[PDB]
Amino acid sequence: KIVNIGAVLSTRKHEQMFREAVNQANKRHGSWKIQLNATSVTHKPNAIQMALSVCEDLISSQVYAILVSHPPTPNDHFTPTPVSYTAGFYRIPVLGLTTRMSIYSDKSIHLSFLRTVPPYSHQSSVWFEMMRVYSWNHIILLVSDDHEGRAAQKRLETLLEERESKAEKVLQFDPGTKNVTALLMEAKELEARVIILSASEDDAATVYRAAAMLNMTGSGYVWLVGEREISGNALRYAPDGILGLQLINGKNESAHISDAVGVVAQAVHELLEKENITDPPRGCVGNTNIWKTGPLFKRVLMSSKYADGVTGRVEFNEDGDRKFANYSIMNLQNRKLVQVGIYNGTHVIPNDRKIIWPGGETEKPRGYQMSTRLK
Amino acid sequence: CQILKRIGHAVRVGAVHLQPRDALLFAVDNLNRVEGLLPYNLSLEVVMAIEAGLGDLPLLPFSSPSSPWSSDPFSFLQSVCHTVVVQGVSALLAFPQSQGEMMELDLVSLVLHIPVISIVRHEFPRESQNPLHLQLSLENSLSSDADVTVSILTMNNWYNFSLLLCQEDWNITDFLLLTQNNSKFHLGSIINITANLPSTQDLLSFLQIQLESIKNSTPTVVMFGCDMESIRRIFEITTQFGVMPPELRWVLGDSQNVEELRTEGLPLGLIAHGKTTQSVFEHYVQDAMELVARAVATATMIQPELALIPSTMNCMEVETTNLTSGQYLSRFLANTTFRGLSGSIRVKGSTIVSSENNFFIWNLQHDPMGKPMWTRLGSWQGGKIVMDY
Repeated sequence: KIVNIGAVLSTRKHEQMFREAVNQANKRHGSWKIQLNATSVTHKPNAIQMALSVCEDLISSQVYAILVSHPPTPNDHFTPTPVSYTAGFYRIPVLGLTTRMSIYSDKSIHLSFLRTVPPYSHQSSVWFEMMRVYSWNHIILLVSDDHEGRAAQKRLETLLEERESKAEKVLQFDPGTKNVTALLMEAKELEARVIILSASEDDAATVYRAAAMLNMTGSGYVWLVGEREISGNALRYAPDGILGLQLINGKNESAHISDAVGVVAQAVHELLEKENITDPPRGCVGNTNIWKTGPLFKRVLMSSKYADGVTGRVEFNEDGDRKFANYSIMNLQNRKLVQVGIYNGTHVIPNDRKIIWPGGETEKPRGYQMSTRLK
Repeated sequence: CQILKRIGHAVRVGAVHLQPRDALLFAVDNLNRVEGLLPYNLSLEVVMAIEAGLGDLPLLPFSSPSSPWSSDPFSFLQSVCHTVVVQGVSALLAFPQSQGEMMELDLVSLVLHIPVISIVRHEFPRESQNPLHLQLSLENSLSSDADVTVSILTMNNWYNFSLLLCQEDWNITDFLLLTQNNSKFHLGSIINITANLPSTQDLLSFLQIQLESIKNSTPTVVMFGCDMESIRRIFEITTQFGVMPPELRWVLGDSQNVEELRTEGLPLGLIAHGKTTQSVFEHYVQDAMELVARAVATATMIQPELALIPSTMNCMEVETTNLTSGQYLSRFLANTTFRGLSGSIRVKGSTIVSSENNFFIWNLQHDPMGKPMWTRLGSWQGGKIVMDY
């Protein structure tokens, strides 16, 4: 039998690294009846033209699994979308190394797909403990009108409902907003000064610009943001000591490809040992029916767990959401982010370096404002 | 005026067969003979894009061995695009007999920027999310038929129910899933009528034992995958020992044809369910043509200029248009839903054309002459059942 691992990557360096990893997988694996083949698909700069290229190359070659690469643009869900659409329901799951979008996790479209990295909402499951550890009896949330933002808000609400907390108020912002100071006006009415918001740099930049003039970044006020707005154009007016979160190994495309190849090497050996081991469908249009090996292949693939790759502790399961990933917390100090906290994906293990609250406060802020004007 | 004169005040629909002319002609005649189907006095016409070259339509029967289709799809796509441009077909109707043919039709529709609806006998796993191409399945999901039977469980208030299977390989998964949806109903003993019994005395004894067991357990019984002869034999065996209504309620969980549902030999008060009519490919073609005409009329009511003239004026040159005529028609088609000849056709997931067939439920009760006869209890559409009386 011939086993081919098609991959859609950008630049010749990624293709060469993938080919080298595929070649080394054959030597690192004891299988002798299974050969490793390397295929490179350049990122076509056309959504319509990608389908024909994928069908005539990936589908025709009958390769096993398709690798997706991050789009060259800073934020564009086009490169992984064609990969997930061309070979979505054809019993050929597609692996995305940097699929951090929270929308593509409900399995409504392109069911046979997996995420090699946790989404932005996934860190929310670790944020609640980060909120639980640092007191934070009452906090205020702001979610933009985005699918990823809505999913993150739902995950945070589910996490908070364990302790029966309504998170005070959650302001429904919108993407592309340039002036949310008036909407933030109702935020000043809330006694709690903890702001938890997960949006793009465009939506966060306006809020950051409006807060400083509103004196909302002073002592006793805590602003919490995600990794998407941690870096980018939103950091121009970000107050110092902003409690942001970052994910370790966030740009190790070669390491992710190597880990995927290592997982596939064992997956192929596991799959080629049972009855009804049908070959992958052949041809772009030659196939006229769904593959016989359907859910069994996906179940076998989503069951491996070993100490492989730089990240290690690969336990991909459930709908395909990564878990137990290293998180680096860096606080902006004079427009410079220095990693001061390390979370092993289970509990916070911050370094000995101290943390200063926004606006020039070294003490731990309190999110309570009593002595209100009772009427 | 200008749009009607340019397009001839007629709407053309393309028909391409990979390997239905009478059905298409009947659909066109039905659409044209009905007033109000299209606005601005638009008449429906059908244009066939066959593999043959350009030429006058000859009324001579030609019998020659057609060669297999070439492996190159570029020539076929170019020919289809040229035919669409020449005929100005708003929608191209495909008849793919395989998933590869359906994918080729979808690719042709995407290249030509026109909506293509492909008729398929059975639904297939579609991975493409392009809204331009749609697939209409002639055969609906079997669970919907069970949804009729479960409708009885949702209308007859028979919490205690039993299932009788004349075959071991019956697809009772749909019926079980439908019954387990509501907690009001309950599932009783399962009756399996094995066909391997050599002696009829043993079968009669087993039937009597099952009837005695289910008399004090469930007042309603549903037959799943029971043939007409098998159901008649079971009813006769039950009536031999005196097991008749209203001691137990008899329901046909499987599809039952009206023609073959003979009144004689059935117990009084028995309940049967069946399709309103035999949904032939002609009925599906007529429903698809009616939906296409309605979508074209809706598009012309807002943008007659774009609806009349397709935006794909070049078979090789593609224009970067944010909203084309094909997308404009596809939006209306996804927003289109009507009660067709083969059933209520609607759009699910913006990519599936689902034709929910109206299931008629009838009860074998007293007729005007006093003999047993099938009285239509009611009709169910989309899972909602309304009694006739």
